[PDB]
Amino acid sequence: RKIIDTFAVLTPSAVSLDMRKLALGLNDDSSVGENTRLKVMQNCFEVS
Amino acid sequence: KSLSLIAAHSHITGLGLDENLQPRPTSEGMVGQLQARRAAGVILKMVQNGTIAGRAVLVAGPPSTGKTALAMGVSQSLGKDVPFTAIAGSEIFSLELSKTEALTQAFRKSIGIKIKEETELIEGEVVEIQIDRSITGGHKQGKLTIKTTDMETIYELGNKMIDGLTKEKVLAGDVISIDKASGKITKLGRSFARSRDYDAMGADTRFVQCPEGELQKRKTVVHTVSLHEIDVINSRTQGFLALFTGDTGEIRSEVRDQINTKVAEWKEEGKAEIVPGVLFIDEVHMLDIECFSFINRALEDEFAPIVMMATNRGVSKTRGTNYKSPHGLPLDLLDRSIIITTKSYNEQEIKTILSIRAQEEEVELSSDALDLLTKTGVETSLRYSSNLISVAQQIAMKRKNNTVEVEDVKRAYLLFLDSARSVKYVQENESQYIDDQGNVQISIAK
Amino acid sequence: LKSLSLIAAHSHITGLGLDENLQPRPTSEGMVGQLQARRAAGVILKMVQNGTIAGRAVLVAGPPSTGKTALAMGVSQSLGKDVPFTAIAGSEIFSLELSKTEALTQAFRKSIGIKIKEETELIEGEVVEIQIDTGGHKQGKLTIKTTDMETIYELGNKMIDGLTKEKVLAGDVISIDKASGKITKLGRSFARSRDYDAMGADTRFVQCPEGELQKRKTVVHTVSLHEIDVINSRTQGFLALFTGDTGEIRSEVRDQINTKVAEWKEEGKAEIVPGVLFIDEVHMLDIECFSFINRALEDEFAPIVMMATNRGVSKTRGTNYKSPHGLPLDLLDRSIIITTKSYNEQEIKTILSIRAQEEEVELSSDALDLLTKTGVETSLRYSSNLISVAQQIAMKRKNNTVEVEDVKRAYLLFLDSARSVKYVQENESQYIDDQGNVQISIA
Amino acid sequence: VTRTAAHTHIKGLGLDESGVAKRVEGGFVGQIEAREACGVIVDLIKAKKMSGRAILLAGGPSTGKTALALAISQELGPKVPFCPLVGSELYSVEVKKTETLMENFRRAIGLRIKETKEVYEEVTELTPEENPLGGYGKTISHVIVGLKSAKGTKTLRLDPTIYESIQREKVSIGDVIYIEANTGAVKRVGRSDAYATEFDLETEEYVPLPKGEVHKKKEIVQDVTLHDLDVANARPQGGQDVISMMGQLLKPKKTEITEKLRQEVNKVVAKYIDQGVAELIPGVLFIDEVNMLDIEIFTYLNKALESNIAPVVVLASNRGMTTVRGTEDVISPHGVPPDLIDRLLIVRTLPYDKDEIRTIIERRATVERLQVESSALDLLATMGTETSLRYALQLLAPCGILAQTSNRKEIVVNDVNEAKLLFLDAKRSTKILETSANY
Amino acid sequence: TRTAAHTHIKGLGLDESGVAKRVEGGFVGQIEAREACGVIVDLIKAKKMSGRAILLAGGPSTGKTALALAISQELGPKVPFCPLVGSELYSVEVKKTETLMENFRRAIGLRIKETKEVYEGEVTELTPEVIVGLKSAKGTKTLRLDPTIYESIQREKVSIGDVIYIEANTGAVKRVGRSDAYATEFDLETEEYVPLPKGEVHKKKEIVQDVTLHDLDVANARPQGGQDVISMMGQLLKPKKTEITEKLRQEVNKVVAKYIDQGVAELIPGVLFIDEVNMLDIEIFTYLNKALESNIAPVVVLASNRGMTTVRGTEDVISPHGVPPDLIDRLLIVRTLPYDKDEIRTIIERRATVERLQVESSALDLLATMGTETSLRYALQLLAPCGILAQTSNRKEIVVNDVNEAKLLFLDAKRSTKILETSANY
Ligand SMILES: Nc1ncnc2c1ncn2[C@@H]1O[C@H](COP(=O)(O)OP(=O)(O)O)[C@@H](O)[C@H]1O
Ligand SMILES: Nc1ncnc2c1ncn2[C@@H]1O[C@H](COP(=O)(O)OP(=O)(O)O)[C@@H](O)[C@H]1O
Ligand SMILES: Nc1ncnc2c1ncn2[C@@H]1O[C@H](COP(=O)(O)OP(=O)(O)O)[C@@H](O)[C@H]1O
Ligand SMILES: Nc1ncnc2c1ncn2[C@@H]1O[C@H](COP(=O)(O)OP(=O)(O)O)[C@@H](O)[C@H]1O
Ligand SMILES: [Mg+2]
Ligand SMILES: [Mg+2]
Ligand SMILES: [Mg+2]
Ligand SMILES: [Mg+2]
Repeated sequence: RKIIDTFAVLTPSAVSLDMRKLALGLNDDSSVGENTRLKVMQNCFEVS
Repeated sequence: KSLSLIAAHSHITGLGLDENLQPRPTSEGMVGQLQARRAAGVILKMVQNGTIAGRAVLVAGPPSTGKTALAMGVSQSLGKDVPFTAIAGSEIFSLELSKTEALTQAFRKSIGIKIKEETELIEGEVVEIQIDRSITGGHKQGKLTIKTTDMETIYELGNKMIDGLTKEKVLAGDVISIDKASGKITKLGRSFARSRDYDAMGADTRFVQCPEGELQKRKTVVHTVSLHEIDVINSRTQGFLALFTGDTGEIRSEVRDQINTKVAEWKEEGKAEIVPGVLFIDEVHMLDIECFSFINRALEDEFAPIVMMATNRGVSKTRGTNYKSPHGLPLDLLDRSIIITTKSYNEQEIKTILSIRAQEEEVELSSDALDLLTKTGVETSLRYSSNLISVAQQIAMKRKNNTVEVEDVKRAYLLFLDSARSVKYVQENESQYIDDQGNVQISIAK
Repeated sequence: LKSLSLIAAHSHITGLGLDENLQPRPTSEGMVGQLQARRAAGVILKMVQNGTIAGRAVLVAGPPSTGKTALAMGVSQSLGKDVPFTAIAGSEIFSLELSKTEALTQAFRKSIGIKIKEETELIEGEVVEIQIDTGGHKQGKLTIKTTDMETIYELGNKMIDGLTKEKVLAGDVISIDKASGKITKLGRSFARSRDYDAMGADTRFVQCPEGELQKRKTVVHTVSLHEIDVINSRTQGFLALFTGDTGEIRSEVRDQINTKVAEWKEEGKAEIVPGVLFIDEVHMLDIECFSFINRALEDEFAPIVMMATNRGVSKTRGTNYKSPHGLPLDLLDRSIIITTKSYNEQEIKTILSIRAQEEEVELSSDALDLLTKTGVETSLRYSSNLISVAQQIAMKRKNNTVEVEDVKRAYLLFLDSARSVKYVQENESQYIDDQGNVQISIA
Repeated sequence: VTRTAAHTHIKGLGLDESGVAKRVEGGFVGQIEAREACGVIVDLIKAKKMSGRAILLAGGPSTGKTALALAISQELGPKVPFCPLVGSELYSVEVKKTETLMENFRRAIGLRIKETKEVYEEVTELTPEENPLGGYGKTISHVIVGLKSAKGTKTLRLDPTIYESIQREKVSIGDVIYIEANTGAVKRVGRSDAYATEFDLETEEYVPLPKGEVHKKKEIVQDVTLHDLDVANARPQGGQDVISMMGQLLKPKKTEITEKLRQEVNKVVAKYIDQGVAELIPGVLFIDEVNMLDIEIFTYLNKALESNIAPVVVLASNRGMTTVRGTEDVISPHGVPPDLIDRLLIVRTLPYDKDEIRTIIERRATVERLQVESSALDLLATMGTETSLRYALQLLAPCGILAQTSNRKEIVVNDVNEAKLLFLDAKRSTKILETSANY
Repeated sequence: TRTAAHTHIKGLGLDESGVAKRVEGGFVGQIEAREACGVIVDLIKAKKMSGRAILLAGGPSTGKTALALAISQELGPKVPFCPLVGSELYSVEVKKTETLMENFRRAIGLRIKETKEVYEGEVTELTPEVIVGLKSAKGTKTLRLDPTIYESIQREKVSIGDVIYIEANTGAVKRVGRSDAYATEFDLETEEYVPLPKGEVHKKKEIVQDVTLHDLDVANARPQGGQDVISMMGQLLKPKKTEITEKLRQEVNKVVAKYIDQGVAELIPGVLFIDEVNMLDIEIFTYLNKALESNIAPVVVLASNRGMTTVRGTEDVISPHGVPPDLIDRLLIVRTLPYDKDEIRTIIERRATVERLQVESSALDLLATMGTETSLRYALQLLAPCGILAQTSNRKEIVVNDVNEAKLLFLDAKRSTKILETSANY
């Protein structure tokens, strides 16, 4: 923790929104199956 | 839009030709080469016909003979609705797509299909968006008053489109280009009614686009896509990620076969439109024998877009083989294809091209500098003077006078060397720089 | 022809099953000659079947089309089943993700034979019909009604809440382990076939087994140890048995498995089964492969390899020097040689007739003798193709017999190699050299 | 809206039962011996009686090897499988090329399978309700579900799994389904038109009301090769948790097919054909530009031809006394080693003639729907006879372009000479490149 | 402090007419190279044209890379100089051409003004279904968490008494820590005590964080939301650089065009660098031959020097500087002359002054003699060793003994070669 805390200052420069939910498959609109989105967000809730 | 300030190749806009397929001596920048421009017009009529396939033509001859100018003129002269593939053959190698996969991707991208889809709309100022509860008798009493300038009308939501409006948080009064088979309602902003509202002072903050068309009308929307998008859709359930990032992943053959059948029957059913474009490639002498066999079979194939292939070098070594043949290509493909030779320029067309370059760069030249540039270019090459004009203009600013005078071109000539100057300078310094062995005699004395 | 197999160039030859005397016959199982070769092959096959001595080697030489691949296939057929045969060619070891050395090691690991036995226990016929007197499972005893014994089984903390596990209507045949095991459904009953019109994919109907319940069942498996290596390669290494992403198996797993098989053999739970290796045309292989095998073929588990090639004085791939047979002296020292001989007329005609029988093809005297002449001046394979093409001609000629007509039509319309070379040399004008020298011009 | 590329002018060999050819038929003119041999070979192929046959033909460029290949492919019909791919495609990246050659042999062999299936389909009514018979909470195992369809309604209950399938489809009372009873799952036709119009808008399709009686039954016949089965078995098809979605989102790569899978697929296909489900057909393999292959393939094929399931292959090399690509001293006719030619025979595909070439040009004019004059046709044919037919073939279309720009529908000597001037050939480039100061 | 052979150069020294002084800001002679560099500097300062490149040819220690650093430090901070060597273009997971275009896209600077806001406050409640009731110094507002960012909030162990720096536009959450208001919880509490942030929770600022073309390329190609769990999967599934194709290139061109036409943004060009193009193979030369024939390729400089040597990637292409003839014919040559005795004197003098070496007159002259006798670099590498030797041999100045000890200790290539022809073993 002491080796991971202080130096964490670097910030990646550019980010574009709506490019991660479009990649995981969880969203309000995707070509992948919709039978997982609820259980997938529950996993995200409680996946260590 | 299309941010590109200037280039040595941004000086031609649309080429120039006539209905007789005859060249224009000053055809919108590019000049001379009557055979080249007539052949360009012949190929233009060929591609407008859209009735032949598997044709390969070789732009032979010495380099600098307007070959890139010819390609650019053809590309800008054919017009829109026909995307091209103008990529040099050097970057065919990749760490994600094999040579066969890359060639197949190029070939399938060269041939396009337009698709007309009879999508719908519901346009009009939706002044209110009421979402009633899911009553048992009627599962959704959702009021929403879409009305254009022509009429006043109300509608009803079928318990599916409530979040379609507000997938992104928008309000009512938004022109909605709704699609029945989409589920993603697109809001165009704000809209107007034809009412004066209340009696006291008001009607403030209303200046937007008002709906103009009918409340509903069919739209046969046309979309143009290449085989790349369709194939990446076939390979993976999500295809936009690989279209953007670029990690398709060498899709398999039965996909291409089923797409072939599907496109054939779609054309037969009157739903799609075939657009058989033409592929452009460069540095064919550098191409390798496996690519030679690939194109050899492709030419004999029933589906093959026309080919614009050129070898700048003449009688050069054939890459991928142990033997050298004319054009860097063996006689098999050489006889299979057709040949158009290209010869060099005289000085006057260089002068005209440089004058066009100058007036494109909106610089007040003086004709003495132009004459010096013409002499320097004709002595060595066109590109020499094409850069000399710009550097002399820079020197013109550096001496605080707008006109490009003699001393600007003279300083440009003396400062930056020439190919003959460089070779003379290095052959007299055979023991001063790094050489074959790398022997550098830094020792000026002793 | 259990599988979709159609026909072989040598399908008549299935087994080097020499007689009890092992003295070769002028004709046997369709093969003719190879007398000393067949005797040595029988000796080698018996030595392999011994299953007590490892690290042997035999080399095969001679011009091709002499039944060498047929020889190996007949040896494999005479070895029977339960002995998987390593079908690997020379051009299969230069793989991308598998280096040649450990690829050969994997081939040997597949080549080994082993047997494994195991014993388990189950209960059969449990037509249960639970009925108890909510939750809690007060007085948790279940009726069990199979063909032999129909009683009530008492349960405990693990079953009174294990019967509420696998929630069923208790009108079906079920299995439980009397050795403290779980509950598994084997299907419903025929009375349950009619209750639902379209039974779900899970629901199948099987009769109550006609017998008792406590079944102590023994099972036997024949799985190569490399399969176990793939299984235990990762935490869940079951998907990789067929995909092929082994990944250059480390030697620590190899020696651990060797120790395990040794201790299980000493325990009697496992016993070995001999294996063979065979690759055709060993000459077109790297000198590194020969160097590796010359050491790896004397290990404790060293199945014999069926070396075979036909080249002459050439260079071992991976070197520069001239070598015997295109093979190193080290490999040409720790082995024994099998050689073939030029064909004679009698076996040529007999083999042609046997092939025609295998192809359901009738050959008369004139066609047989003419094709024997072709197969003696040329090789026999040309006549083996010509019998097929001539039978096609005949059945297009509204007859089944093959005679001078179809054979002569084939001879005119199919070219011999020597005359093909003569035609090439006399019409080189239309041909192309390395430098692309082609005379496209005609006039 | 048509495109003809050096073909579509050929539709068959044009033979008879007695091996009699036709001088001008099926887009083929001449080649009596080649047509006879091809007819005999295809007659042998149609019987499905053999496997692993091979043949090499010696034919120069433009002599008609590709035309013969296309004609023979069309002889067996669309249903007979074929996969003629370029000889330079063997050298792949993600899989060793011998494995690719095995994969192509697996693809080539064909088969015809079939299956009969039933299916039920809106929903008339609905009545949901077994006993736990123990400590279980309850036991739900039967629900009466309506089935409207069009021609008669037949409601029926089945295993509860069909009920959970009904909830999985999330279908209302006025919603039509399509439930194949073989699995008990749901295939969704969509919503219905009867209980529809509950609102003025609906993104979900109303969907036409199903037509016919509800207890639908049918049979399907599909011709599928084995490599599709292999690749389908290789990857997972279902799943609900993270592994399935990540694997499907993952991009599969070409791998090596194990021989144990070959044994398994042979066993299962034999079991299915023995029940009458599938019928057997062999395949056809063709490779062009074969002389560029290396000696290791040329010698592995020596044993690969002995494969008992390998279909008929056709071998095509155009060169002569050439060394196999990668051979220091293995020089052979057509770049194929003698130990390989000892397993097949030789055909001779020769170039064309004067009347033959002029008829070829005229027929290409016909398929290109352009009118050709006698003088221009004869000039094209003659200069093809001296140098090359393909020159005239590639000049036909631009000459038609010139004629159209001249507002005429025929080629005149002017058009052909203008195309000759504006478009050179190989021969004129054999004596012009040397005098080029700039390369 | 530390000095590594540079930082002595501090500009060309061009006057109002672009003419540099003789020895100013670390410079010696080479008026041709200085004048050509000044001309290129003026052309770049024009900021109108693009797609042109030059090479400067000179031997070792001729000031080529020195002039490159001079032009770099002359251009200034905002306009970037891109240094790259022929060994750099040999990448691992992507092809060399794509690497060259990545360098080209990141070369051009693009001043942009995008917007960021941050929610920062003390949490008051959380309502699972999401509420995060951030309480700042004067504001207490409750956002809604999307399920993904709700999970990220859950993993942040944030409870009553915690402040988080959760950005508004990116959305990622960075907890500030336990509230300083609840400092009376434990006299030795582990968590840091941070007070309630000033202003409203939804603090808004105007930022000038610019973007290079590669930056906004990786923004959508590989999204980097960061702290949220779904952002972790997004940056974990494809953490590397993917082969961006021309389609995304055109999409990016449209996006940057609309952003620059929004008005606040602007464009500035840049300079790229290549050293020793002689080692480059024919493939990259041929590809760049058709790549410079475009409208976007920015300015690059070449530094190479070879005689009649075969171009790498070929076997028969013999040309000066190891450059293929076509590239030479389409590229501008700048000449450099060998350094002279007086130039060597001044070079050693300045290199002693920067290294805080008060080398006296005769020592400087003798060092110049060695510089003129074997090589400039041989004399230059001895300034620090001779000073340290005199320091160990108790001499503030550098007597001839120190330089003789250096010349018998640290030999040059010529003396080692003289040794090498007389040896029983290599
Ligand atoms: N006829 C021409 N008219 C105008 N510009 C030309 C002409 N020929 C060449 N150029 C210029 O030269 C560049 C292309 O060089 P080019 O002569 O096509 O070389 P190559 O013939 O070897 O392809 C273009 O940027 C163009 O501006
Ligand atoms: N003794 C024999 N009896 C019957 N047929 C034989 C005999 N010897 C050879 N043949 C035939 O000759 C062919 C020999 O081919 P083979 O030697 O296996 O090829 P390779 O030399 O490539 O291994 C077989 O197809 C077989 O039908
Ligand atoms: N005998 C023939 N009759 C009609 N057309 C032919 C004949 N031979 C060749 N052609 C035509 O010539 C064109 C080129 O033939 P090509 O495939 O190059 O022959 P090859 O495969 O021998 O090189 C083909 O499109 C084909 O239609
Ligand atoms: N004009 C100059 N003024 C000061 N130092 C210079 C000058 N030219 C070269 N040098 C020094 O000589 C060394 C070599 O110069 P550099 O341009 O980096 O490489 P090269 O000249 O060998 O291509 C550098 O370390 C630099 O400090
Ligand atoms: Mg050019
Ligand atoms: Mg071909
Ligand atoms: Mg063999
Ligand atoms: Mg330098």
